[PDB]
Amino acid sequence: IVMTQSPSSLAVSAGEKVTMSCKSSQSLLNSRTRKNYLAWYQQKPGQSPKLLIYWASTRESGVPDRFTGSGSGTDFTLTISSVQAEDLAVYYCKQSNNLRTFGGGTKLEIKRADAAPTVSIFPPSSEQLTSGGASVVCFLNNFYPKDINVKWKIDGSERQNGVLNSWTDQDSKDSTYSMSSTLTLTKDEYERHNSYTCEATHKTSTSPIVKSFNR
Amino acid sequence: EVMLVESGGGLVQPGNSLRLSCATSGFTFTDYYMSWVRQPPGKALEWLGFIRNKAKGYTTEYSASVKGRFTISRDNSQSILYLQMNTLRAEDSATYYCARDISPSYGVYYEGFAYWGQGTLVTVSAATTTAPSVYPLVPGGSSVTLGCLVKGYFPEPVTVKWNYGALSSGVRTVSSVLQSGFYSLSSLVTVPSSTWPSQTVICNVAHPASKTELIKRIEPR
Ligand SMILES: C=CCO[C@]1(C(=O)O)C[C@@H](O)[C@@H](O)[C@@H]([C@H](O)CO[C@]2(C(=O)O)C[C@@H](O)[C@@H](O)[C@@H]([C@H](O)CO)O2)O1
Ligand SMILES: [Mg+2]
Repeated sequence: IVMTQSPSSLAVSAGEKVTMSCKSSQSLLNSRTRKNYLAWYQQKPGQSPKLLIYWASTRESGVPDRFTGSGSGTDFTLTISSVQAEDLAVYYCKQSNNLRTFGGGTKLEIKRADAAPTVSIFPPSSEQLTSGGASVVCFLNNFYPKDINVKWKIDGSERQNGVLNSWTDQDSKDSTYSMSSTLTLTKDEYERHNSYTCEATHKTSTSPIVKSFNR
Repeated sequence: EVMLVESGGGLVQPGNSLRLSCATSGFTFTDYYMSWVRQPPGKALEWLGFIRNKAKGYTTEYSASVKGRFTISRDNSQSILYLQMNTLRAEDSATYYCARDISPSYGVYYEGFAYWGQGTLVTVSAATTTAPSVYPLVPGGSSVTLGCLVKGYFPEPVTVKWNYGALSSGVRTVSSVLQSGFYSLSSLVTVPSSTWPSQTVICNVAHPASKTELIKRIEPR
């Protein structure tokens, strides 16, 4: 049997209602037990899946009223009456009328008010320099939306090479992101210059935020 | 307390074979179907196959995708479920879960997976298992942001704690990034300026693929 979900992802504000679709190629209705063999699972980042709804509409011990599974035959729907911060997760539907098959999943994201990053810069550690390594890290903490740009400057010249950016998952408590921008050089490349700068550009302001240090 | 624990994960050479285990307790093992599920990084879940309860004869059934490749068996005396993986390749790189399926013959019966294991990551590569090096991140206010920079490890994953789990608020772990065959990530914590450096601050980096735990105390410059 083929399982298919929609949407692949969506973003709503806290207090907003939401709807996720699940569709199968063959009726999941068992004539012998008179029940639809479809379950909904919730999976938060870095965790295992947790069962929310089974037999299409029966809620599992401990799961809030807000969640409401409906459907019959081949068309099903998970429905959150009102989303809050906890709901950050991908939601999977699973048929078990003929063996088992999972859907593709719906990622649930949250829209919130704009927030500005708190920018920290970090010179390389001693033990890293002792091993001939020099990594400079710019940390952008607790911002939204997720899109943000960081420019690096060495002594007044925009560096571009040896730079790797990485984001977190949307925070489960205030729904923000944090990101790190790393400039990786060798101890020689690093002792070659003195001024190290990173500038964070975000919709929150026209002029970027600056953090610098001198070797 | 129902418990499921996957084991065996790590780095496997392409073309080779691997066996996973799943220790259980807290329930009558033989009463339940056991299912295996997998999940490639940032991908959907995939059911692989199951093995039935005693009443049904302990028979096996697999998914189209892994018929002839993956095998399920169970030791009923030690209450352990097994998964045998042969001729592994890249597309097999994923997190493998064991899950407690249905028990239609005795007790409470409903269609769903009530309990999942924590998962064990398998990555299929020819590269080298190399534990991570951990460097501190410290400032050059009323609060101060610290963190640990983790580079040069393989395969995934690594887990980062602080004060052995006691410090859990203000913690931000960024995703991993892959470059030159090696991964790297940095985890940061924020605390009141009174808590540091006057008090102790440690991060606990764990890399299961090498059975390694590194600890790094955060000291001033
Ligand atoms: C008709 C097929 C099987 O019937 C038996 C059996 O022969 O073992 C006996 C029936 O009385 C009943 O116990 C079914 C059992 O419900 C089958 O359960 C599964 C299965 O493959 O074992 C698994 C269930 O989750 C569900 O997928 C059903 C499916 O709805 C078909 O019944 O199959 O076993
Ligand atoms: Mg059979």
